[PDB]
Amino acid sequence: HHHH
Amino acid sequence: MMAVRLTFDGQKLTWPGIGIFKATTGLPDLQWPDKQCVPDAAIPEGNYKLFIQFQGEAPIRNAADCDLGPSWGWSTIPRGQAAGTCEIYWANWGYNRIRLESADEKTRKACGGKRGGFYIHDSTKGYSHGCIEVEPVFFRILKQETEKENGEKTFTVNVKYVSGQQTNGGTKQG
Repeated sequence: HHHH
Repeated sequence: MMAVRLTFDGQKLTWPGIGIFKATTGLPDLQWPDKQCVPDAAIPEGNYKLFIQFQGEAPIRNAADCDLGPSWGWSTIPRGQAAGTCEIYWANWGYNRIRLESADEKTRKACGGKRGGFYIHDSTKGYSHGCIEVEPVFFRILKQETEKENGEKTFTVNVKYVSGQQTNGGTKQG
């Protein structure tokens, strides 16, 4: 799960 | 040593018996309880465990793309070495982060289980990429309260939105  | 059950209502993160901290969840247009199944929106309601054990610097997964690896603890963001685009991206992390994990099946199955990777972090942007941005003083209270205790240290947070209000607690830098 990425955040950018 | 007593367990701590933090609460988060979209604008305030409460440490019962200690204090209330400004907090925010979601990207600017997604700070709403009816968007909690959209990626990077307000975090889904339910019960989460915090990993507060301090583990030092967060791992760097890809330095070129500014990618941080996951870690199950309280870690720091390597702002001092950021250059170019990473000065932008890592300012959205801040300086400290604490991993969260869904702590029951109802929370974990939310939104078809498509969302994840949640943290509490101390950027000062007024938004958060699918995590909880908190007032930085929270981490200093956390340090002071835990470093003098010898026994077990168990922290959770319950997320529950009780109105349609925007999930923005005023964390943007004044």
